[PDB]
Amino acid sequence: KTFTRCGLVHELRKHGFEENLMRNWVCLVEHESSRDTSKTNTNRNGSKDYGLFQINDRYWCSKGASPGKDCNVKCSDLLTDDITKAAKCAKKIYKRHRFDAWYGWKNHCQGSLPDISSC
Repeated sequence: KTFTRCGLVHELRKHGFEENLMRNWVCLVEHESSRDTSKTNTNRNGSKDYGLFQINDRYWCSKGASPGKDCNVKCSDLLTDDITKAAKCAKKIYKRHRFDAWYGWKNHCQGSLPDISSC
């Protein structure tokens, strides 16, 4: 599933993301997955990033059939249209690393942020 900019903002609010941090989250997501819940990316070290928030293989979700890693979730559960599991995990990564955990944010969202006044 691919969200429109405001569709994404709508879902994010629905999952309790801080309203004053919204422009950043939108910037992060648009730069990490283009608001696509099914995007996967394979990195050099052999790890994969899953879904909307491009959550990683090594540290946050398990590729197994059993939930695991720091988010205690199966990576496949982060490729669904429903983002509640991905959202809880993204909030857990943020709570620990702020926005620095995301490459896309780090070097694309330092300057100007998306206009979400229409949402």
